[PDB]
Amino acid sequence: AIRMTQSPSSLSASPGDKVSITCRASQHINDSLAWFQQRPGKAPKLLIYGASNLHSGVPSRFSGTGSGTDFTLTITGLQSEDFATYFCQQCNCFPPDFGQGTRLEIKRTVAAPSVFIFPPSDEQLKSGTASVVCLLNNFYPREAKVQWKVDNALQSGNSQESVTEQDSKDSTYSLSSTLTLSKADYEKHKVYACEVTHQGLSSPVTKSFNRGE
Amino acid sequence: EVQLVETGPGLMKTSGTLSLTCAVSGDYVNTNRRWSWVRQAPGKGLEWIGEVHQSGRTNYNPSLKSRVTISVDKSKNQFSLKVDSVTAADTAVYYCARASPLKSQRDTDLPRPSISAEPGTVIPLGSHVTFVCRGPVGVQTFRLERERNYLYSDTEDVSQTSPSESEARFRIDSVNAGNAGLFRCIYYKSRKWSEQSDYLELVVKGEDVTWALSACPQGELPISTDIYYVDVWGNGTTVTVSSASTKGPSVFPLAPSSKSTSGGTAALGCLVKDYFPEPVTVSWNSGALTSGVHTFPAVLQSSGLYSLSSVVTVPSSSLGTQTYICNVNHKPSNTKVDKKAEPKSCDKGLEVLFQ
Repeated sequence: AIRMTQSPSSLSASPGDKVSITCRASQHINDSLAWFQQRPGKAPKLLIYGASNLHSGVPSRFSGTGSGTDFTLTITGLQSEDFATYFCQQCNCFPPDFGQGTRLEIKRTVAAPSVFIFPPSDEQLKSGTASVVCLLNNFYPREAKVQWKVDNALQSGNSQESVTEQDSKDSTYSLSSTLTLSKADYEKHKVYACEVTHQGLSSPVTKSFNRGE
Repeated sequence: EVQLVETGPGLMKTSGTLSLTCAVSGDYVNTNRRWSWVRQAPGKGLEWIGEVHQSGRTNYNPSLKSRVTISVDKSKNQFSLKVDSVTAADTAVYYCARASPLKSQRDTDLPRPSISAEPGTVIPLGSHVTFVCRGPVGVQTFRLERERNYLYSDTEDVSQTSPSESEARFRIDSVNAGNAGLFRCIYYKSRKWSEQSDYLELVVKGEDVTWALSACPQGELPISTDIYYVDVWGNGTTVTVSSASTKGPSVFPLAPSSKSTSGGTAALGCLVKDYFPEPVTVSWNSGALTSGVHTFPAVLQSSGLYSLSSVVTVPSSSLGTQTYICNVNHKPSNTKVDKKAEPKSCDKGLEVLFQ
């Protein structure tokens, strides 16, 4: 197959800025490339075909250039509907492979997360499992670090993360980290701590509790 | 104008034949398009499944060619995808698409024609191949030309397929070795000949011989000089495959450690855990609580079940002022559980756990 590599993987901007995304093919494809826009949850939509021709009905702020191996989609008048994910597709050879996509995110002033820790309910420990939850509230950007310490020991492999989408008004993110242990393992230790490192934070913030209190 | 809707199972069991159909509205499937299927795993991007051509030729991504089959039913204007023996990794949102030979909205009224082959451009010796020359409307003559040992053939049978296209067909019934080589179309209209089309090579395959001149990677010659772009996507249908069964969620409170050196604001949530069918609605106080809620995406654990959390942030003085109830309903089992989250009392002493 032909490998299409888009650049960058992610990108941050504000309404009004002009942005450009690159797609490089492994070999020459003679303009046989298309640009698609996919907003979160909805279905993809054609922007440009033949690497430079604007599809009917899509606004003229979008523009396609390039050929041979290098192509560029550029938006000039960024609006709120443009904040989506963009894909390139080669359409010359048999497997018309897509690019891995580039996500376009709203640029925002840095904001520190509000950190909270949640011990497992007594109703959950009846079933023999304990889940402790760490919440990071309304921070920007997403790059954040959560680490669990159980009696001062760094935990790995027993926690899963899940982060929201960029919120409609503040353009902020929220993260949830869940540490899941057996009731047997939860019994063995006392102090449960969640330690969060974020660029909006001068120093890492540690929230903790003692089991039983 | 054109609309494609996908229908299929919402939930399907592992190891079974997945079947989806696409209903086309506002266009006929027996036209010069390629009806395709494209797949998107949860948060992983686009993967192209395959396509079907007007001639009935299908093409599958060699990743799944073992398991995929695409077919068309012209009577009801639908086309279907069948993928066999599914892994859990086949869980995804599936899109049907219409790939069309879009052309630059340039118009010379004398644009360059295109040439295509049906069923394809590699034909076994003795089998048939058909060239389809296409150009603008009103074409009076179509000629198919062969480059080396130059011979040509005229045809004046030409059909309108739209108010802007016309096409003509040349059929070779039993291809031999001397039919292999380069082919192109040229049309006569408005008292003069047009530009020649680009070349399309037809290869003939024999017992141990391949008659080909000596473009794309390993093989897979193009079969038309027109590039087909997908200009119409359906909204997609999400299909989930899992070795599991419909199950109601367990709901647990996430209480803010009543006195926790808490400052101005407080947080508290509900943890919905181990529910199979994907959609669950979480509203707090049945709607009266709107600003400040954040409910997170589900996570697929190796349990085959999902779990998420929903959280609200509140004034830190709202301990006794308001009692918070989270309202989680799981329609696929119609399990409507509502649990009030409040902090644990420090009267009862020290909770001890062992064994």
